[PDB]
Amino acid sequence: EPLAAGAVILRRFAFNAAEQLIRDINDVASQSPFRQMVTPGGYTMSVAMTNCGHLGWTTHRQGYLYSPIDPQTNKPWPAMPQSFHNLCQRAATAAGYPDFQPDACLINRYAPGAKLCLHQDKDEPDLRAPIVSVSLGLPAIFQFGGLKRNDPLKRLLLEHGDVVVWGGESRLFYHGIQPLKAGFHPLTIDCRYNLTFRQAGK
DNA sequence: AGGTAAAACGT
DNA sequence: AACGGTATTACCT
Ligand SMILES: O=C(O)CCC(=O)C(=O)O
Ligand SMILES: [Mn+2]
Repeated sequence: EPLAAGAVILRRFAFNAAEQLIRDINDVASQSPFRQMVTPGGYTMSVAMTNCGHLGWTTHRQGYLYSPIDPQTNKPWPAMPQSFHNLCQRAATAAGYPDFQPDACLINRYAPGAKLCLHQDKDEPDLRAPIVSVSLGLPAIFQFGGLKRNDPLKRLLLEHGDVVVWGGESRLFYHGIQPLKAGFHPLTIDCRYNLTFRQAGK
């Protein structure tokens, strides 16, 4: 059974690339550090975030926004690493989205207890483009639902190297991550990373 | 008129 | 602890 219409999980797809990906996460973060963003309502997110590529996802007083500038450094987000771009292209192709051209990569870091409550990815103007989501390090339970928040959820464990792609009919589906269980991973030690690639501009 | 925050407490 | 209320509103543009 496939994940959903237009959605697939490619288990361990990024396993072989993982060590290089993690080195490049560290390189990106050395320029635009991980930070826990504050919601418009004033709550600090448990996930720590940074971005690379032309556009980075951020919170603002006024809402959510894709911006070419890191508001913490006041400099452009770091360029998207070639390792990221290549892995993304290969995964998108395997998932049936060969033409995907991301201009944005959000890097999520989960410490024990960190979560991402059910939400839609909808700040992108071109919804024809899929989301490509790469898991690294400790395992997490990914929720994948429907167009409505109360639509029944699938819960899938995402392990190191797993890639999830959604788009088309499932592009706007609600999804999230349940509070991260503590553990050990030889490459990330005590955390999970996720890379989410999007076409956020035009 | 439409977009939209909640990507965030009680049972 | 899985499910669902809340935005059933108050602001922007
Ligand atoms: O960490 C994940 O697997 C999901 C991340 C996510 O939903 C997002 O970046 O919008
Ligand atoms: Mn998301």
